[PDB]
Amino acid sequence: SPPVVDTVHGKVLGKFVSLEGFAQPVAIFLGIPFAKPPLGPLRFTPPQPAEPWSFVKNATSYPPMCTQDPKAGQLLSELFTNRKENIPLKLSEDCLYLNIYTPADLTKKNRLPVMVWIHGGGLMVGAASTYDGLALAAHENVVVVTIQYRLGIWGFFSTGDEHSRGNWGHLDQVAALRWVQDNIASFGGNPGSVTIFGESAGGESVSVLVLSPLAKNLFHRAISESGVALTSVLVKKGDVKPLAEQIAITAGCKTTTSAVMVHCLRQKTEEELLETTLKMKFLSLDLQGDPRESQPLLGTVIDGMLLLKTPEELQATVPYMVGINKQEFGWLIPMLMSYPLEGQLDQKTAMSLLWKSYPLVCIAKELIPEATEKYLGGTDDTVKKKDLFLDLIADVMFGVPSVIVARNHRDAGAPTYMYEFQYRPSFSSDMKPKTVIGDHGDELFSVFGAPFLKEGASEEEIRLSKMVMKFWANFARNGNPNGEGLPHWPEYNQKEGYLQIGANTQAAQKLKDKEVAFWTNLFA
Amino acid sequence: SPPVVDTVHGKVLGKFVSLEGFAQPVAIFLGIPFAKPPLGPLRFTPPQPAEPWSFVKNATSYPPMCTQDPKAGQLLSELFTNRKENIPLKLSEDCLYLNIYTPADLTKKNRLPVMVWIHGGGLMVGAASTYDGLALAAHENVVVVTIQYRLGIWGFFSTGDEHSRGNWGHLDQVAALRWVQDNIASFGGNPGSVTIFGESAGGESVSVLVLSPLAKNLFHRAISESGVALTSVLVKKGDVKPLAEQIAITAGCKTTTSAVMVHCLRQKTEEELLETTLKMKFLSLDLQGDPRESQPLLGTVIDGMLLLKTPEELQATVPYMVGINKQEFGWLIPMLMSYPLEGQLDQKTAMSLLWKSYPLVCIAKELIPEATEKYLGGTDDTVKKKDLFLDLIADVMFGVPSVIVARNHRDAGAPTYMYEFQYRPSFSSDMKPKTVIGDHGDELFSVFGAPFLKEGASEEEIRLSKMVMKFWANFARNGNPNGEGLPHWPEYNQKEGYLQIGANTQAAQKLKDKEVAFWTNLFA
Amino acid sequence: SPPVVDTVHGKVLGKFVSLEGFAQPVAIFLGIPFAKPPLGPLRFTPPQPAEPWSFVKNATSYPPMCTQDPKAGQLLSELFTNRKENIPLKLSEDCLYLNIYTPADLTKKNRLPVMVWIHGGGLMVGAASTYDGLALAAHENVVVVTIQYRLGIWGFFSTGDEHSRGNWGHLDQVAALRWVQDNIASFGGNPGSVTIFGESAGGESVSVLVLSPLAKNLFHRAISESGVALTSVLVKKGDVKPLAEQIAITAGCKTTTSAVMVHCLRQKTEEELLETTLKMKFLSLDLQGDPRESQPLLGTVIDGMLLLKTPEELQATVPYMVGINKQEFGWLIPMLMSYPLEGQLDQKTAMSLLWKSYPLVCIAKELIPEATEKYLGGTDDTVKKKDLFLDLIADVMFGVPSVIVARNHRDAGAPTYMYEFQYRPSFSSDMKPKTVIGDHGDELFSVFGAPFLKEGASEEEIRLSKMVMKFWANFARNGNPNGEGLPHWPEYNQKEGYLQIGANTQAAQKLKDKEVAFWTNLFA
Ligand SMILES: *[C@@H]1O[C@H](CO)[C@@H](O)[C@H](O)[C@H]1NC(C)=O
Ligand SMILES: *[C@@H]1O[C@H](CO)[C@@H](O)[C@H](O)[C@H]1NC(C)=O
Ligand SMILES: *[C@@H]1O[C@H](CO)[C@@H](O)[C@H](O)[C@H]1NC(C)=O
Repeated sequence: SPPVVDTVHGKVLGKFVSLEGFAQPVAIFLGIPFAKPPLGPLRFTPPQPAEPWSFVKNATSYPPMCTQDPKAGQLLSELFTNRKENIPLKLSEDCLYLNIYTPADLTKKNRLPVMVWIHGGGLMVGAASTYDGLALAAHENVVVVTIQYRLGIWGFFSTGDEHSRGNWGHLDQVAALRWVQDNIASFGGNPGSVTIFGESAGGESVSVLVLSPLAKNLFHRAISESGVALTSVLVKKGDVKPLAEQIAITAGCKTTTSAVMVHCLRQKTEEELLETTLKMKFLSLDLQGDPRESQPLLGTVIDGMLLLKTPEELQATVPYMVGINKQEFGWLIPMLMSYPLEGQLDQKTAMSLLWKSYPLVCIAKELIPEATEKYLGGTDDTVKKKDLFLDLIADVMFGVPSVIVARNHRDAGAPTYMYEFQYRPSFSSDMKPKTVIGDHGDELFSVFGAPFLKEGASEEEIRLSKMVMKFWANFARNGNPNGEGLPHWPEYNQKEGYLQIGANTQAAQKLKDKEVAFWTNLFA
Repeated sequence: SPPVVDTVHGKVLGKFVSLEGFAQPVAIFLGIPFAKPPLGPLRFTPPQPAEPWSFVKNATSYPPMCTQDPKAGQLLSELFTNRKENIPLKLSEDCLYLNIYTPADLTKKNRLPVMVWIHGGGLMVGAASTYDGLALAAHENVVVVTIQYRLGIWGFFSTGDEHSRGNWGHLDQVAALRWVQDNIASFGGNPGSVTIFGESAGGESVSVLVLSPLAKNLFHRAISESGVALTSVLVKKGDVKPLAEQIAITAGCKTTTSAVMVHCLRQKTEEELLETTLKMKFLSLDLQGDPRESQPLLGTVIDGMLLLKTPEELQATVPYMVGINKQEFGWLIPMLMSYPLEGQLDQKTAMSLLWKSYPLVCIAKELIPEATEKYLGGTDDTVKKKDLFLDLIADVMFGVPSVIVARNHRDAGAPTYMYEFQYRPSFSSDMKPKTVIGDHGDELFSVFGAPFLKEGASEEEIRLSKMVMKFWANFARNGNPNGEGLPHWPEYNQKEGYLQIGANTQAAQKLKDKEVAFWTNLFA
Repeated sequence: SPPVVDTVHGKVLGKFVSLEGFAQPVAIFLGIPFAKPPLGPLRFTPPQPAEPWSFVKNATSYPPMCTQDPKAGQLLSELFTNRKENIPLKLSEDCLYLNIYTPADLTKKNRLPVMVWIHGGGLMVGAASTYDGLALAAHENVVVVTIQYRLGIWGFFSTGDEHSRGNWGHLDQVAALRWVQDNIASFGGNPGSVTIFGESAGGESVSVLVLSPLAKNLFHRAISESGVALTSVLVKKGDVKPLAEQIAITAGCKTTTSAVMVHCLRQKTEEELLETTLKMKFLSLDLQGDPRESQPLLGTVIDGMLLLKTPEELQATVPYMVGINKQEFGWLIPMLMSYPLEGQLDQKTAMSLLWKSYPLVCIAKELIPEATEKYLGGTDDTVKKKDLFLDLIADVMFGVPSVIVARNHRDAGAPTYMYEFQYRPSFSSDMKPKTVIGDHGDELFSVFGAPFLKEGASEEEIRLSKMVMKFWANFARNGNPNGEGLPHWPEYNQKEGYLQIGANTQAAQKLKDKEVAFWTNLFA
């Protein structure tokens, strides 16, 4: 008979699922609410606690994903899911749910390390249910929790003042971690041992939670995969009013005051707000006009409740793993953003492209020829220059900020680890050219045990996933990924040792060292 | 000058009305609020206390009745009113009011027994103001309180979970009883002595209040006239989600989650919700398709706040009077539901009709020929078979559940009385054929003293009302209807004595005994 | 390969279907348009010709039925369909289509008699596709055409003046007959030989077409089954303004002038107009208030284009067959109208019921006791009195008007035939009691060959259908139903011979003779 667990708010019923090679089934619970649905007047306000229920709640069907572009959403889900078949999800504003995969013995009080996954998707798209926790939970004996949080307008609308501070989706992430603290023990999890992990906007979310006083003591280790808060495209600093005014005008609202914009947006239906989103054309490199106006998405702001100062100002202490992939801009991102690419580049085109990429990389027009010349100037081949140009964007968006974050964290005295992931999963899209290796998202298939759920993995890819899961879980359990029978992974100290993970797994030193000196010198 | 009374929330002004034969006038107060109007976000939530007022509130005009089909509402009001002329009422969502008839001396502190009336109308229609308390109050010296409660979608919409538990109209009934506890003393009533009474959906409401921990100690005696909670068409058990989804779809709302349905219904106007009600065609026997889909009304659910388990589960202690009429299905009900009836019935037609009557009687198709044969098999006359067929439905809906309720109540040690009312009031509709005697609703004219308010009563009908009022009020005052100069009414003990009331009033024994054995044996 | 026919407006493709016992298949064409869809500004205006099409139109799926109550519509369709399974239809304003069943040899120029069927349903509900023409077409070798026409508000909204004259659904019937004149030859039909036939509102439609100068020469014989125009509930005389004002108010329109009501109704969506229909509660005997206000449906008016004077005024010449069934009010009609019926009746209840039946029978209150006493006064049995009461309504609505129409038609010199149909089809509803014989609609199963399409007919019922089809078709072909091997059917001359059809088929004389003398004497 199926597993039934008592939680503070009432009982929940899930399901037992087996995995070849494990004699104990995993108990799976889908669509557990962790907050009141943020509808009606709750739109653009902090999450409220869920109301209790009097009878058993069924937690056996996937929850809706937060409102978002359903085509971009479905497409990102197919690209990143570790399951055999993608699970088609419904859209809704009622999306504050989490899913739990627990291999514990639910009769006997276990206290397994808890890993709370935060999905990516630029804070605009994405879903928890894309990520099946079964393989990680069963192989490594940890409770996997996948969470959702408000996206896009619903998640990040900000007037830059007290009428709509912003960061609703981050406060959701915080409320899901409070829920874990209060309830995970009934699922066989140790609330005394919670690791947050996430990729891309999810990695940026981990990073913001590492910086935020609201999240202090709701987790004990942190992992950012390909995304941190510092200097990110996902962080909006200075005056955010002009974006709020455009969103309100696009929705047909007056812009007379902040409170007027918020109240009027609060009267719109889900559909009207989705139509507004559609008209703003987020997540597309805008090729027309002055690149300084282009507005690629909504994001984190400095709201004064979750974040008090800019990441850079705070910079000036849990174990923290910060990693990046070898080709962060190799394919997936330029292809989701409609980057204009022949697959070759002369220097002048490269400059115009970089200038157009201003909202992604923020390089002043005066500095464009220098920057371009630095990355492209060593070679003749316009095919290579194209590669070197993709390298440049990757380093600015991901490689440099991640290494700057890791160094500041190390210097503040906390345990720090870094990796650079370099592997071509056999689960890549068929449209992805062979030469792309360690694209954005490539490490998800290892971390989530896709070789144990999907067909066709090579022997090497199977062993790669076992090793990455074991490092991840050893880090969840001990704040140090090392253990018997694994390559040594050095702590990121003054030597800046890091692990190269993938096709040939080995320790190395000084990740992005010369890049960080170059960009830092350039911007200051 | 008119009577003015102080209540917790402020002063109220009513009116003195005289009745031929009493030298003291009765003070009447119409349209006293007992809760905040349940509008806007208060829709589908528990009643809130009324806000206080600073100056005298006028309580001299009838309140609106709860939103409902205005034609079915007006028609039921004319059929059941004990007044000379029916009072045309306005519809509104703002309908949480009660009316008070007090014969007390408002200068001198009286403490009269209080009888709180709960109207019927299938939880879909009905109004307090239909029932004029003047004659009962004056003849028997009791404070009569008629209350309203939310009806239909407004009153009973349930998603089967915490987002819209349901039973809003019952919580209203509870809030009106709290109001009585706190305020009735200023009207000359004893809050230490409150009897609830009601007919049909009103009798079912009394019964639910008898079972509910929320109503404990808000009343001291109970009367159910023709309706109890156990096995009722008015009680919806198991999964109530499919009905909620139909109502939401009919209203043009998405059904993605419970909270989504509730929020969207909360945005509809009163008119849109009335149009939805109209499109669902409640209170009409659906003659097309599979009778197991037919959905005749909304109703009580097991919501976990008012009711914790099914009546049957609880079954497994105030004085309680449970009664039924001789022909519960003789006319009024089949005529309000458009029952298809020639006034004669062969056995095969009877079976098809019973199968179509599934939402009223819930008899499985395999058991239909047995059940039909049991009631119709002793006779040739298809006119009689038609009578016997009406008997069968009455016994299933009213006679058996009432006797099962009374027996369980007796066995739990509480004082229990039963009656079977058999009289043809001269206030029956002109369209009601002569041979119908003790139809559903026939006892209301006695209980409410219609011979003292309307013209044309026979001497016997006049004496019948005096006697019934006196039994009712003796029961309100003592928890035992007996007194000097009345026929003896035996307590319902192991002998199952009950009173036959009407054309020849006398004690008898074993009401519906062989029927209860038959149906119980049949269903188990 | 399937049959393809050229019509004035373009080619149409249908399908071959076989019937056991005929070696030639019948060609069936479903959903042929005969007018422009009456949408947008075409609402409440005369039908316009269909626009031509350039490529083959597929005529192999049932068309939508006109907008109407979908539950009452579906229920009437199941009750009256001659097919094995009822075909669920879509609702739409775009409903001006006809269906054709032709047994002709489409290569070889045939010219078969054409029978154009007009469905009933009180001018409020009904559909062409309910009636499968296959069996009649194949057995009798005629082209069967089933037509649709606008219903309810769409079909009959009238301001009583030139801004919305009314009778839109009748003008539709006329336009379908023009289409037949112009196109039927391509389907193997003789446009020189078109018989109109219809039942109930369909029989009333035939009758109106017999009276109308707009329909002169568009048909050559006529059959009315259970419904004529004279004195009908379906004919609205005098001032029709008050009904138009109620419909406009119910729809939320101002009533300042006729043109204002029409323009505002023309802005409403299909759904809003269906909601208005639902709120007026048509086709239900209204049991409350003064029966002279009750408004049971929309109908034919004297619009000045289709009808110039009242039927009675015109009364003061194609072969015409006028028939009625033995128990026109026995079951189906009182059961669709929620007639309040115990199945027995004392005289005073009978009077109140008759007075309530005013919109059906129009008997002044002063004349009620006389009328009632005339039909019920010969007997004691309240079961019989109930039968005799049903007889009275039937005679007033159907038997007397039909015989008055037939006599006037005879006296004007045209060939006239009458029948009274008395049979209990085995295809009756299971809820229909055994004793009802020749109910309203019972003859449709014979006329449409239901014993050849549905299971279970007795040998007698099979022979009854063959005989009725053959009389109907002999009448279509010759204007005289007689032929070799059939019972003799006398022409309705001064002797008033008519055919009793059913359980024992024989000539008789003087149908409803004493009834016509009684009611005529009563009303004048
Ligand atoms: C829970 O809901 C699922 C739908 O996903 C259903 O199949 C199942 O019967 C439900 N379980 C219980 C115990 O009601
Ligand atoms: C109370 O209102 C009624 C309307 O029902 C009115 O006739 C009366 O004047 C009012 N009484 C006072 C004291 O204002
Ligand atoms: C006509 O439409 C029907 C749908 O009812 C379809 O099955 C058929 O293929 C169509 N015929 C042609 C010739 O396109």
